[PDB]
Amino acid sequence: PAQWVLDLIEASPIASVVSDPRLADNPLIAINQAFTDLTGYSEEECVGRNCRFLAGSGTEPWLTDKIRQGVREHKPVLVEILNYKKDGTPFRNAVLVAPIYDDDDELLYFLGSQVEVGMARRERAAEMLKTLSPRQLEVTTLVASGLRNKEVAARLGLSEKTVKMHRGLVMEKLNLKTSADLVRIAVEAGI
Ligand SMILES: Cc1cc2nc3c(=O)[nH]c(=O)nc-3n(C[C@H](O)[C@H](O)[C@H](O)COP(=O)(O)O)c2cc1C
Repeated sequence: PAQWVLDLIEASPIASVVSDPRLADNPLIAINQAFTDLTGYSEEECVGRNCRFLAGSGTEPWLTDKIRQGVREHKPVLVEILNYKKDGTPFRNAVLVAPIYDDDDELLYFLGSQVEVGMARRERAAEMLKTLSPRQLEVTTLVASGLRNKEVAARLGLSEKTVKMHRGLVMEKLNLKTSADLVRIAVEAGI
């Protein structure tokens, strides 16, 4: 588990995981404490496994199916799917799954975040984004969609350092500690 992997998720209070698509079946390579407190699954019993172990009998296949669609298109997707905790108790999981890049902006990975639940988080995220300047929104929209800093820059007619500066600016504006969290807020708002 690279340092950045754990920097990215362990800093988030929301149940979060990271998978590696260059491993067969795109298994998880890390989870944070909140995931364990949500599901009851310890990391030893998650890492190396595809996150489908949260799926069960009532899991609506059409929702599972847009997740796999978002994974293969490399696009963020957010659904409220029926999952099952460790004790077997079913729960409504507002699950985000989004393409994310490592520290070197080289390799693609997948970030998942899970919250037990709705439109309230949506309205919330919308209020947070409303405090950002027009340019910070541009940057936020583009990062959330998966792109690299290099790529976001290319789309705004910017340098990679300027974008970095802007991100740091939104991270402190929104009082966030990890990018995982910013991603989820953008997708929640539809931005
Ligand atoms: C990072 C990540 C997190 C995921 N989290 C969940 C989840 O919390 N709940 C869920 O039902 N599926 C989640 N998925 C997708 C499941 O693995 C999905 O059921 C599986 O990819 C489809 O299995 P199949 O198409 O081989 O039948 C996640 C996928 C990724 C990449």
